[PDB]
Amino acid sequence: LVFGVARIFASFNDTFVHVTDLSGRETICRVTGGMKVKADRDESSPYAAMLAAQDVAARCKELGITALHIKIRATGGNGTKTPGPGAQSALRALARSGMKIGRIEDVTPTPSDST
Amino acid sequence: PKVVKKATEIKREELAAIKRREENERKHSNKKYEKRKSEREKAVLVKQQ
Amino acid sequence: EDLYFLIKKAVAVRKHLERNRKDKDSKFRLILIESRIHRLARYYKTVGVLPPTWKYESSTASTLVA
Amino acid sequence: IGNLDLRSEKQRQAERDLNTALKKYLRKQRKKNIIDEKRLKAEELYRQM
Amino acid sequence: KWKIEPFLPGPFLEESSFMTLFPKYRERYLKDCWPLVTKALEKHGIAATLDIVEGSMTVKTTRKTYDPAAILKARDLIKLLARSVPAPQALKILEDGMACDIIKIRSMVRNKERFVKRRQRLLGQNGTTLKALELLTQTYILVHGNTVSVMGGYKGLKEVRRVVEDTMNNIHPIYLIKELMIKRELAKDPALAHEDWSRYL
Amino acid sequence: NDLALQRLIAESHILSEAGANPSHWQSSHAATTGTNTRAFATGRIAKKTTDMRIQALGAKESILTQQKMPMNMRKGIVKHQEEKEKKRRQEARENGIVLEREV
Amino acid sequence: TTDHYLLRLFAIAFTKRRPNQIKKTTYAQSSQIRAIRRKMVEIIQREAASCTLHQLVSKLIPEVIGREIEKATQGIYPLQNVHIRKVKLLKQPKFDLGALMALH
RNA sequence: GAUUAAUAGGGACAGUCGGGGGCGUCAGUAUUCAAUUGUCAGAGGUGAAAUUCUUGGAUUUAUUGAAGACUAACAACUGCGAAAGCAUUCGCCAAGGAUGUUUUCAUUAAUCAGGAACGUAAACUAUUAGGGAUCGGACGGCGUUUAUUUUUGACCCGUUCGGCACCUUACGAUAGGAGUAUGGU
Repeated sequence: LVFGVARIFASFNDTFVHVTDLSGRETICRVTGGMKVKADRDESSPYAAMLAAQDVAARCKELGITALHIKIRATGGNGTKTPGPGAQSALRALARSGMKIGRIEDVTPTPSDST
Repeated sequence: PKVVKKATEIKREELAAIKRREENERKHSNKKYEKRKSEREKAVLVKQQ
Repeated sequence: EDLYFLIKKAVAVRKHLERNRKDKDSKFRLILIESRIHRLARYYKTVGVLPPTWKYESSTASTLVA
Repeated sequence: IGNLDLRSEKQRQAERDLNTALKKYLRKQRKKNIIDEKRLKAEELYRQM
Repeated sequence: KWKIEPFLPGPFLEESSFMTLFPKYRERYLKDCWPLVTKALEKHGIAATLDIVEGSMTVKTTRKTYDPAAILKARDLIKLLARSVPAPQALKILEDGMACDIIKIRSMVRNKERFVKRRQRLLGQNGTTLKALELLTQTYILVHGNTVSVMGGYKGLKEVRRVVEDTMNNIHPIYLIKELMIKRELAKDPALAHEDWSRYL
Repeated sequence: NDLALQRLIAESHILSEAGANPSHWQSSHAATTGTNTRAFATGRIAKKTTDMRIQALGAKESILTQQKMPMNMRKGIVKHQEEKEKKRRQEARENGIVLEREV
Repeated sequence: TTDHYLLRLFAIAFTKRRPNQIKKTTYAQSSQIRAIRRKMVEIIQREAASCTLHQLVSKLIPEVIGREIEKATQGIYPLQNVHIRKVKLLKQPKFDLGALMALH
């Protein structure tokens, strides 16, 4: 079981399913939400997150890591500090297609004082 | 009448507060190892001839 | 003396105010303490314990710390 | 009509004067799952037993 | 494209667990509203314990939990239960299309009496503007001290975010409710489906 | 000046206690309560809103309220309503929730 | 540390609610908070200036520092839990494979 | 030759108290900008879009550096300042409040004409008589924890001054619009 670290940037406009190694430096495979949906309205949707998570899990099972540590974030500076629908739907599809999940953490950038 | 009823409610509140203050001072002071003095005995301050 | 301690507090306030120069709360307390000094000084003039030509503006502060 | 309310009389006197079951206790209180410091004391008692 | 299916069917290696801390006045209400919470979280597969001694709600993923987003649902649920949302609403976050949000509004007004006036202006006369916002945005809004806790769909989360910031920035919520009613009337007919609607507000 | 804005603000209590907000817990309970899943619930809400509209137009008394009660029913009803509002005010003074100010 | 690594230690410490109490707020006074912070920085300096980095990590793992802060601050105001929330290594001036392989 | 020492003053000392003020210093993230890598097709907004940035690689991932801002959560039916206002640590500088004292001059005082210092908004509105909370002293103590035992502090309780606010009671008080017509301009 080779643990890869999946950054899921779930905003309200698009979701980013991103898979890196344990370092954070070397991106293995990323599929954004809007490259699976023709409509910019429905770019941030549970269907978009499901398609992105299926493609990412397929690539990472072709590479043979079959285990992820998932770090979920959102727009946190002056944003909302809550993930969009992409987080729940991508984690659901990601563990529904293989991918024994390891450690889940919501690493949102929380400002001590922004404005 | 309303004045007598309101003032006896106030008197009940004040007497319950005084009893609670005395009971707390008894439970947390050195008076705990004594017999409770009855109220009819507390009615008289001193008697002299 | 009450007047002596009041003018001592006044020189201390004015020296801190000269070193800092930016704050306003010390200036307001200086205005309060100089009004207090002048009122107590006027009562001591109308009693007569001190010279009626004795005055404190800043030179008496300077010549009583000096 | 006129007999004692025994529960109310016991509560009145209370407010005036003021190894086989302790396993099914934990069996009934592991299901809540409120931790409830009396259960912490019961866990320490079961560890001693 | 937007609907979400319930999870039909061990996806967890490290046994995840989350905690939140509550005070005593919430400890009473949580102690006598807890069996509803642990019943629904047992239906989702997650063990939920409450600690009145330290004052801590814990969730933890059991052996037989299958939904992996259930731990995020449970973490948000115990966050709202600590932040004194009532218990059926906190359990209503466990549906698929709901999400919560906390809006920090104390940073938006320098003054204090002006902040109190604008917060009560957000709350409205007899709560009518607040429940009008809840109706027009399909949300649950709770004006919580210095924060505002909202729940609902993500569209409603965005609209109540805009309305709460504009209410704190001295635009009136009655004006914003009129704006939202105009937007609802325009989105009713799709003959005007893609124009710039700024000519109407 | 605006009419339907004034109607939406006043009747929001009745609509959001009837059925119209499925993310609110009281409305999601009252959407399955039974007196709103019955056959003509929308018409009964329409009668309540029309009564409130004539009250806003200037009627001093209502059509929907009952006028004669045996004094123990009305005292129990008014006392229970006042104790409920007082308990909500106290449980909102604790937890720091701010509420609508009304005497 | 004694191996000339500069590092920052960020400690957090929450106030102990005493059992058998009735008052809801366990507020320490501000002067009492300043005394607690003074004893906290004194403890972490006196018990992190003497050891090397490997012994410092071996003391950080079972949280000996937070335990000793909890033990020594309870005469000023009892603290519910003391943790060290961050360690940041700023500069490491040496690359030595001898000690770096004596680790592994 | 010089009164009560005021349940009005001003001052002194002691332990203090405060997100009161000034100057320096220390941090914390977040944002922007730049650099180094892994990138490899969109990203961004919106109810939808569009302007814009995008194979010289945008958005993203990681690590540093700079700049400016602000001080989350704690954070209150609280604290401080006369007011606007005041929340990172530490140091310095004066000032202020209350308490206690086995502290002093003994009317110094109260009020404001004149004058003097500090400075995008609005939009639903002599006691009351105590009680429950609250914080700042001072005193007292059956006791739990510091405490290896004395300090001392935390918790509980009582007394006493002082102050922000709650509720009850008052002790009382008191301060033209809308329609419909008709005739002119």
